[PDB]
Amino acid sequence: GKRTFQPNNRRRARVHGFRLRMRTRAGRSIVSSRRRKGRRTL
Amino acid sequence: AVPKRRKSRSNTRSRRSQWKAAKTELVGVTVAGHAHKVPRRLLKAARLGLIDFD
Amino acid sequence: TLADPRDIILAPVISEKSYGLLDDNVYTFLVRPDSNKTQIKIAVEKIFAVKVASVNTANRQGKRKRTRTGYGKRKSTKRAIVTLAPGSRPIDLFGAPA
Amino acid sequence: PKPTKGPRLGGSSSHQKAILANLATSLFEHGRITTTEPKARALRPYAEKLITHAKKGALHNRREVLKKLRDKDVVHTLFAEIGPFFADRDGGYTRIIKIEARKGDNAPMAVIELVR
Amino acid sequence: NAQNNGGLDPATLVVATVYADQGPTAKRIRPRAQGRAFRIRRRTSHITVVVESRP
RNA sequence: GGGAUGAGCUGUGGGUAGGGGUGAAAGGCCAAUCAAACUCCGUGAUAGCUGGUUCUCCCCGAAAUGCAUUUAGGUGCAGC
RNA sequence: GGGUGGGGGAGUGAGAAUGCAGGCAUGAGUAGCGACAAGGCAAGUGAGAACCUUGCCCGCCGAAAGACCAAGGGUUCCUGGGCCAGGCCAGUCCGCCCAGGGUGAGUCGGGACCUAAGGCGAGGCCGACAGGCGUAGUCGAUGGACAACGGGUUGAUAUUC
Ligand SMILES: [Mg+2]
Ligand SMILES: [Mg+2]
Ligand SMILES: [Mg+2]
Ligand SMILES: [Mg+2]
Ligand SMILES: [Mg+2]
Ligand SMILES: [Mg+2]
Ligand SMILES: [Mg+2]
Ligand SMILES: [Mg+2]
Ligand SMILES: [Mg+2]
Ligand SMILES: [Mg+2]
Ligand SMILES: [Mg+2]
Ligand SMILES: [Mg+2]
Ligand SMILES: [Mg+2]
Ligand SMILES: [Mg+2]
Ligand SMILES: [Mg+2]
Ligand SMILES: [Mg+2]
Ligand SMILES: [Mg+2]
Ligand SMILES: [Mg+2]
Ligand SMILES: [Mg+2]
Ligand SMILES: [Mg+2]
Ligand SMILES: [Mg+2]
Ligand SMILES: [Mg+2]
Ligand SMILES: [Mg+2]
Ligand SMILES: [Mg+2]
Ligand SMILES: [Mg+2]
Ligand SMILES: [Mg+2]
Ligand SMILES: [Mg+2]
Ligand SMILES: [Mg+2]
Ligand SMILES: [Mg+2]
Ligand SMILES: [Mg+2]
Ligand SMILES: [Mg+2]
Ligand SMILES: [Mg+2]
Ligand SMILES: [Mg+2]
Repeated sequence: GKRTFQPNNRRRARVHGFRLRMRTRAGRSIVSSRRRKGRRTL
Repeated sequence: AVPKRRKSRSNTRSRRSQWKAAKTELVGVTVAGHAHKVPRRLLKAARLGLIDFD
Repeated sequence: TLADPRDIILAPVISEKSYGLLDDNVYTFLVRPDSNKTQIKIAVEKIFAVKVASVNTANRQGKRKRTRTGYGKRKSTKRAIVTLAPGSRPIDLFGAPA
Repeated sequence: PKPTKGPRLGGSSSHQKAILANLATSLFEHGRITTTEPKARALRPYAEKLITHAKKGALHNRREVLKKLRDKDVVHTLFAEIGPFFADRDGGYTRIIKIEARKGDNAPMAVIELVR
Repeated sequence: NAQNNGGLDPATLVVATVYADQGPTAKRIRPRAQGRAFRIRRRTSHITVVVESRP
């Protein structure tokens, strides 16, 4: 009866965080496009 | 089973009108000089002062 | 440019627990949230001209409150609980007699 | 007494035993109890039989009462006061009076008490 | 109101007209089996009474 | 009901990514989706197919056949 | 803010698309109100009590339904108020709403110490570009090394005072 989402803050950061997004040009474009859209969180 | 059709106004109202409260009958009581009315089944309690007339 | 010890200490803490510790001669201050224990101890000694036995600190997060539809947060604070050396002059807070 | 016809009080019958014993203890301790009408109607003969044992008042009767009741203070007061008080009455030691129902579930209420 | 504002006699008062109209309805959600969500209505009423004095 | 010192179970941390992975192999699993995930874009994809297409009156008023067709529930020309 | 007339222009007319949005019916005062541990009495409070408080009975768990952590949550903790939303009923109660308060470490759990799998990777090699891989190095506990016990106290902290 285990469900798909098992929260873990360290893993969430290491898999989706700012320093990971900025390590590749695809992630840099993702951050830039979220900035362009105007999101609060990148 | 699901309702095949919605009931007409007349048919809904015929069944809806039969849902009603029954009215209890009230008798007079004189307690502490004052007159009240209680259901007949509460006469003893009224005379012994166990009924709170608010 | 120049550093003043009075920029580290912001205000005293006025509460029932604080008043209970005044009887023990222990004082509670709100300090700037990036200072450390040694810095606070040096600043207190310089300002109030008193010997300091030890300084204890604790951070406290701000409370979330909702006003119209969305939450808002208060500021986080850092408190410093200062106990004086056994036989030093009391600190006059000038309005906190307890 | 005559067994309940239909579902017992408070769920099972092991619960009905305890309910009746507790109601009897409270009734003998205070002289007057307010509860739902079915509980009082079920309590009436149950309490009257204990009063009869107390009226007889021998050691065997006291043991037989202690079979059902567990409060020794109430057993003592029943064998010292309620028995001798009812020594001259042949049954009908309790009385049930109906009361206004209660909010929440509209349960009919009644009070049960000893005659004097 | 009849006795105070109108200066009428309380023993002569009879409930002439009375009715209950609908008020605004608040809407809630009850979760049901298998990801279903059903709606729950909280209804209110407006109750109007007209007493009148007559022999 | 089966295993329960083992080819065991489990926590924490890590790795393999879509014609790719992983698979004591069932086309199983890869975030409730898998004989090729998901999101955005090409993009208002295309559909000889199904459905829908909104006020009025006056005049006239059919066809469901022939030929051809990767054609036969489509279309072109003739007929009306 | 409109009428009439000569002209001009249309997002110009809906009953149907298992059309879209909103409001509202029918089913209907119907099903259901979430474990098979179980409640009761007396007194209190209060406008209002089956459910709140106190006391006493009764019953249930007890390799948990008790007591501590980690992860996760984020103020849900305490005090004083509140009672039209919420709580599958009511509620004077509340993990709900408002204000204020509350978390004290040389020794506990981490860093400032060490490294594993793995990651990044100065130069470098390779690759039309994009980039791939990797040396030195540097990160990375779930492991190694390293100093505190007993009692008391608050409404709320305690191997911390
Ligand atoms: Mg400056
Ligand atoms: Mg200390
Ligand atoms: Mg600390
Ligand atoms: Mg709040
Ligand atoms: Mg039978
Ligand atoms: Mg039942
Ligand atoms: Mg048994
Ligand atoms: Mg679910
Ligand atoms: Mg991983
Ligand atoms: Mg097959
Ligand atoms: Mg799946
Ligand atoms: Mg694919
Ligand atoms: Mg394909
Ligand atoms: Mg195109
Ligand atoms: Mg014609
Ligand atoms: Mg007009
Ligand atoms: Mg014009
Ligand atoms: Mg239109
Ligand atoms: Mg319409
Ligand atoms: Mg329609
Ligand atoms: Mg029916
Ligand atoms: Mg039912
Ligand atoms: Mg329940
Ligand atoms: Mg009471
Ligand atoms: Mg609380
Ligand atoms: Mg309420
Ligand atoms: Mg309610
Ligand atoms: Mg380089
Ligand atoms: Mg590399
Ligand atoms: Mg390395
Ligand atoms: Mg390290
Ligand atoms: Mg460790
Ligand atoms: Mg505690």
